[PDB]
Amino acid sequence: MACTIQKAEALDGAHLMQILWYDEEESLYPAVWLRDNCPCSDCYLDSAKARKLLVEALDVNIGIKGLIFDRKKVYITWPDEHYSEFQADWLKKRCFSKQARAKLQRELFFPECQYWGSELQLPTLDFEDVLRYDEHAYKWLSTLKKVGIVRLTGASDKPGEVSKLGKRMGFLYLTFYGHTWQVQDKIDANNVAYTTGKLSFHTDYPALHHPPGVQLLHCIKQTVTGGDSEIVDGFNVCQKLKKNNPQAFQILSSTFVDFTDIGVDYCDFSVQSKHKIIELDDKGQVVRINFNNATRDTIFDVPVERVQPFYAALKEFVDLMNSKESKFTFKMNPGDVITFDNWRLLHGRRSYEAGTEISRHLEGAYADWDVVMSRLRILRQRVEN
Amino acid sequence: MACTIQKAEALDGAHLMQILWYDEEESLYPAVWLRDNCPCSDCYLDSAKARKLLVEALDVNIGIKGLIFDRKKVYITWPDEHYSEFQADWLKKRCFSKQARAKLQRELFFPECQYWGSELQLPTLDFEDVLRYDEHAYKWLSTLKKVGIVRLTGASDKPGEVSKLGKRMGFLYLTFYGHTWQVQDKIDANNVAYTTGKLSFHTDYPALHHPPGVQLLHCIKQTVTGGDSEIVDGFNVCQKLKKNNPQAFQILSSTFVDFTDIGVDYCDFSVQSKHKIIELDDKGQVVRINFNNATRDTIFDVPVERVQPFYAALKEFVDLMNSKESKFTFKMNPGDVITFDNWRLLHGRRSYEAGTEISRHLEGAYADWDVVMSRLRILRQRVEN
Ligand SMILES: CN(CCC(=O)O)[N+](C)(C)C
Ligand SMILES: CN(CCC(=O)O)[N+](C)(C)C
Ligand SMILES: O=C(O)CNC(=O)C(=O)O
Ligand SMILES: O=C(O)CNC(=O)C(=O)O
Ligand SMILES: NCCCCCCN
Ligand SMILES: NCCCCCCN
Ligand SMILES: [Zn+2]
Ligand SMILES: [Zn+2]
Ligand SMILES: [Zn+2]
Ligand SMILES: [Zn+2]
Repeated sequence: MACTIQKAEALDGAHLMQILWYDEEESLYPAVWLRDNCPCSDCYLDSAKARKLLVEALDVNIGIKGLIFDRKKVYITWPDEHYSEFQADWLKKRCFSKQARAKLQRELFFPECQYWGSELQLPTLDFEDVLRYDEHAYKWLSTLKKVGIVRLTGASDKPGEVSKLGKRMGFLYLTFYGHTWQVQDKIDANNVAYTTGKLSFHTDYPALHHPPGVQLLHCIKQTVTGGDSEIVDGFNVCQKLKKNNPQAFQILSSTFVDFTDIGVDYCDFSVQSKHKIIELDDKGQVVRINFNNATRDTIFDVPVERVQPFYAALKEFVDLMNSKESKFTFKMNPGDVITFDNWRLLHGRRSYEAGTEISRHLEGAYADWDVVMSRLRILRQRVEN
Repeated sequence: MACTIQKAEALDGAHLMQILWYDEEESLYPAVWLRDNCPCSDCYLDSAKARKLLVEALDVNIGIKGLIFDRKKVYITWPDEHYSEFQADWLKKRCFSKQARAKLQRELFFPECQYWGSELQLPTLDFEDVLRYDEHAYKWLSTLKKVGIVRLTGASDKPGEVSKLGKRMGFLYLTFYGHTWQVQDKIDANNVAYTTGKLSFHTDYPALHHPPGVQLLHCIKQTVTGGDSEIVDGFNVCQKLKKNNPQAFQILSSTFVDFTDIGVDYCDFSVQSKHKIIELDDKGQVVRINFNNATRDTIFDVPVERVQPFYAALKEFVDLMNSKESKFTFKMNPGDVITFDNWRLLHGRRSYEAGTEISRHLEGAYADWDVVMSRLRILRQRVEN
């Protein structure tokens, strides 16, 4: 009854097609949108699933010249004698009602998040299962998206595991630190990450205008002298900050902060960016947190009077991150991999002791969220079919 | 006189340091910013050029406890007995006056653009010179940034040339179409690019939330039956659109359009994005154009009443691109490479004739603007020194 056509007709100077479905619901489709989306082989390249029709070919004032229908299809003639057929279910799916558009957006983008604090139960899967089974890899990425982190257990204690995950997704995101990189204490460290020092809460690579969406971190070797991990849900923290300190929230979401990274690794580099620490979409929703205190530049491009208040805002934000209600602490063991949303979570590390041998070794890599969502969409189709 | 200190003192409850320079100009530096940016080995990791100091260590209400100076340095004691030294020239550079901040921003980001229409003189350099000489590679990237395109002549007529350029920059941007990709007519084409059809003006890869910043395109083989290239300066076009049709400008800069790409190439993929076609920064300046008509989805997530007006806006925008005043047409020959800003220009191709042999073959690749600007900054330092 819902995807079956009871009536189709041209309305409103023939600029609109209305469909009455057999459940009695009605849908409206602009004539211009129908012509733009003709699936015939002139207008649409089936092998690419792409529009061939040019904007230049489109009469924005077009109306339907003729229409007939049956229960599964509408058949339209256009004023220039072009002919189009549309399938009922295709049409139903692309209905312009708020409810139908939102439903489809949820299927495309998996928007649901579960916010968390110190009460987090760390979602956990087996590494080899994830590589072997689509049901597991599907659980992995959907949970990555929804919760922001998934731990995988049972990997080897050897380099190369994050690469296997990268291929399972599709491919890893290359940066100046390499395809993969080794988190360990290094002489003449080009990055505070490559020391035994404490890392306070940060996101990786705000020095790039497009920071890595997803981070993978694999414990090869762990130390007993420190080195615990800490995470916090940045979206949860920002919500608490907006409520507790609207003014600190307004400063962090409007102030451009300069980030910098100069050195040599995969390549020689001199990198500069500007970001709002709390990044809002056009509807005011937090979509990304951009913050590493190590790489925040000495250069600070704001008027002198805005400086101290910026710092006071940042301090509030960091205190919230550090609160016992927000943060979750755990310690990785050899064979553990964490995969997390590097746009939403902040992460850190406790200091540990330097020594003559390497007491501690992680391998990390990055992936792009579009690459991950692509794999998530394909996996879902496979597991539901 | 300008970088030499005549007087330094603590003011405003010691929350501010003022410097009188020997030219009689004055600079103010917040106490919090000075402490945050202490260069001592406790606070700052010289090998990484990164801040070690945590936000948690910073008293946002700090004032200077004591200060002395000489002509090249200030020496500060803090209330908790921490001690800092700052160099005059370091301080002068990071002055918070609007003029000093803007000057430094120009050095970091190379913001200048030369807008153009059909009168464009296509900037042109030799390929091997660019690979061999920093003076040339510097001219290449600075002109790429400023004008939005540079043509390189004298490459081979063989695959692998865009890779050489990728390494000269640093590295290429991997996508689902590969590290490099071959633009030629293909059976079961996964993309309208891989046919003999006309490509109207578009940017590449709006199906990604972070489209490629820079595109490289190398003519291996060219056809006499068509296949001319066309470019347009999208920033120039948007400026003309805002003026001629403010309403069309407002619709294209505020409406989220869905892009899609589903298929198999480097990997299997199902990619989805949303973008405003004319993307504005927070000050209302156009920073990116996101538009490929082939990959614009059938799904269109707006209320029914906004549909036809969107199409009318888009049509105006495309007509402007196609105007004889805006567009620049040229034809690539074997050995030519074009490198251009894929955020600013739109590009296209005239149709040509199918046949049994391959009459036409380009190799393309992408690079990220941060990778390109990094190389641009390093090159400048080398060529000026
Ligand atoms: C880039 N990075 C994270 C820290 C940073 O943002 O500088 N590595 C761990 C890869 C060094
Ligand atoms: C992705 N691409 C450009 C066209 C597109 O945006 O789909 N290739 C030329 C690489 C096919
Ligand atoms: O060493 C760790 O536990 C975590 N590392 C990082 O967050 C990093 O290298 O940026
Ligand atoms: O074939 C050409 O001349 C230009 N190609 C493209 O713009 C493309 O492949 O997206
Ligand atoms: N079953 C309806 C077929 C209509 C074809 C019309 C061609 N102009
Ligand atoms: N030339 C000035 C040196 C000042 C050192 C002060 C240490 N507290
Ligand atoms: Zn058609
Ligand atoms: Zn990190
Ligand atoms: Zn110090
Ligand atoms: Zn293209």
